[PDB]
Amino acid sequence: IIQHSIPAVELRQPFFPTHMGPIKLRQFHRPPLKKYSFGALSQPGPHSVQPLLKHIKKKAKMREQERQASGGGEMFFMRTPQDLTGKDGDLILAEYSEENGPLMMQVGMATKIKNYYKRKPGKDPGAPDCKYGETVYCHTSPFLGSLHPGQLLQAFENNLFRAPIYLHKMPETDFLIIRTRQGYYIRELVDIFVVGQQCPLFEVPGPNSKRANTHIRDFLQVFIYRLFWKSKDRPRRIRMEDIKKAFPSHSESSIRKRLKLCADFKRTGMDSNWWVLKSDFRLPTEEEIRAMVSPEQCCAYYSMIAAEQRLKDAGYGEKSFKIDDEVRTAPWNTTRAFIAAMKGKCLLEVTGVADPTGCGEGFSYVKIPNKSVAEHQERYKEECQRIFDLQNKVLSSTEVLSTDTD
Amino acid sequence: ELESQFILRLPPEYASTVRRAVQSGHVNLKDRLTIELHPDGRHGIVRVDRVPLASKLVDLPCVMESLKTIDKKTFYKTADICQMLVSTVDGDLYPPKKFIWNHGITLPLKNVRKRRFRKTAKK
Repeated sequence: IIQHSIPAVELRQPFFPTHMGPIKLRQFHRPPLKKYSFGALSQPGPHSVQPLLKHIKKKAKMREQERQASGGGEMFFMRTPQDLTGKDGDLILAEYSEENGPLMMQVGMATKIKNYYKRKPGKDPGAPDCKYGETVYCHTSPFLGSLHPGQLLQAFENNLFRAPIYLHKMPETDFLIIRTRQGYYIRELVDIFVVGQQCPLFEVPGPNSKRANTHIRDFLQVFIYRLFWKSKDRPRRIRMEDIKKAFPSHSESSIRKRLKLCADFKRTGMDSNWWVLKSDFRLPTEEEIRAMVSPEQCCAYYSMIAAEQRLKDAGYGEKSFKIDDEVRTAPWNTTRAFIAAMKGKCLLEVTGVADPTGCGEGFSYVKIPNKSVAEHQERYKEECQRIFDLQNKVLSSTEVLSTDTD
Repeated sequence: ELESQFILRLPPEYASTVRRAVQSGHVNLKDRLTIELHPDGRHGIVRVDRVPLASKLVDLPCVMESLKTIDKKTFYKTADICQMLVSTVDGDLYPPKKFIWNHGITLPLKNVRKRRFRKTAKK
């Protein structure tokens, strides 16, 4: 059970962008430092980097007191955008080995760490302890390969994906800088996980699929309801211009569709007119709005449009998505293939063009039929096992390489 | 607005000085460590106890997330990190592709771009 932060659950901006142009899609999950137009750090010259130690201790203390003040047990702390800052709480880094994994979290979403352990035969004294995560004793593997007896494997686990992770040490040279309009802050950060290839648990839709089109529609609908809720006017009213600015690729006519059932156009002598909430229309509750569209569904959709943009950039037209190698790497194909195989509907290529590492240390998620048929499945498991073990060994290794001069 | 986060990398001698300061938590860290970014958005100067280090903002190959936690079991994403400010002991403080970093932060992602990233096929 995953409980996201309130800003994420509410699909607030900027945590959940309403629109992304080509540039943003290319930079998806890699935001570049952009200059500020105003505020302290818009100014030239040196700026102080501030310590956070007193602040970190204080917030931990305040949070624990709030915990004891009601009057123990479990509390949920991620209620406001302010609670999501890197400025307090314990922090880890996670570095993703896939250049563009099929699903990624937005800021404000939650994930668990699970410590998968397989018992040694006979008298097992229990799993080793880890600094992070909750131990899970598993007789069957949640991955493509099987755990060996006595093997502990850490992993990220959420509704988008499961992925093995490997704990490493941050280099002694490195610090985390947090940057706001107001100043820089610095934190020590020692724990950094390498993330291995994802096992997708959520299916990414194809471009212009019914699923994709239903999603943008519903997301637009949610944004609209939230606009009415934000309005302080009685009767509530919103401006077309504000919707168009958030959804610049929607025609005014398609936006009028979403508005015709809940609102009335009020014309004024000025090129700004209002849509006023109908007096017999009951605005959906917070709880009902949340049920309309989940953060996971937004993540699936984002994955599609970003991939679609990268494909266009590489010369692959919409008619391409009998199929080109590059199109096989698309998240709508890889997630579909992996999930089908998880349900026993087919097997996976494993060795193939969709291996995200390009060098045999990752899996190619491409459907092959279940179609000597005990040898067919034993060969699939053997190959899965080999790559599974290879990935764990390479990504957990502390060996120092050796810059490639090419 | 989303919080911006990035990695600061210092030469080891300077990193040691700064780490002790972070750990002591003293307020004067704000004077002892400053960052200046030049108008080009790529070069800058980091100052440790007034000593200027030539610095360059580089683009990391792997997406990196910072995640915060209270109980060490459930984690919340606070940011995407994709850039590093690299300070060196030599170099032009005011300099008149070279900003693409080839390695991940962690050991196994050495040479990630060249060795461990499937490359895109055009057309």
